[PDB]
Amino acid sequence: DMYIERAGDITWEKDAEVTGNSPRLDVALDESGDFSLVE
Amino acid sequence: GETTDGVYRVMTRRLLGSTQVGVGVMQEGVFHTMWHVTKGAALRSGEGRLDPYWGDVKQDLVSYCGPWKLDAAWDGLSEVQLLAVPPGERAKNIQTLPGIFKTKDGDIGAVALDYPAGTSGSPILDKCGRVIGLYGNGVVIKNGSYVSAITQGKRE
Ligand SMILES: Cc1cn2ccc(C(=O)Nc3ccncc3C)cc2n1
Repeated sequence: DMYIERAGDITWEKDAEVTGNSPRLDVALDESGDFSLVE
Repeated sequence: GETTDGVYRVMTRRLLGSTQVGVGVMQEGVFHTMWHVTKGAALRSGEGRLDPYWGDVKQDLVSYCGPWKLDAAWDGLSEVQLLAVPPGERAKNIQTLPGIFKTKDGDIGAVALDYPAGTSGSPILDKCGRVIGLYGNGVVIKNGSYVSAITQGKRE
């Protein structure tokens, strides 16, 4: 049995840790909602 | 139950101790999460119950108490913030520039940040704090790292 607990407000926060690259990927979406890499 | 706008953890006691199965967004009295977090099960908020209202396994989204309310979209140009809520750790903003998932039915914004599975449903946002969609349904890349889609629903 599942329950929810508040974790924070939803807000843009100036000078967040800035990280992660921005890759362009060819993908397929199956009927079960699973993304997969096309090549 | 608690129906204050914000980001919430999604917990179960069905396994060892209390386990975070993921996260979701409370907005206009509707709870928004990914379908793979709850699998369409009802949720507890205090002694209040949240019933599923709308869901779609292919979009991997579900809404509680009402229709999907989150209609903001990535602008295709600007950086965004993952409001990551990881299991047993304090909510944290992480700023990134989305990648792109190229599909036959068109281009989806994507985020290259790896967090545990129990981070699934963490809200991606724009510079005005609007939820442009959720973290947690994506791909493992040639590296072995995780790339997540900006999964957004439709507002009617
Ligand atoms: C359609 C469907 C079923 N799913 C089940 C699990 C996950 C998942 O937790 N994936 C990750 C793996 C590694 N790092 C982060 C994440 C978010 C995603 C998913 N999508």
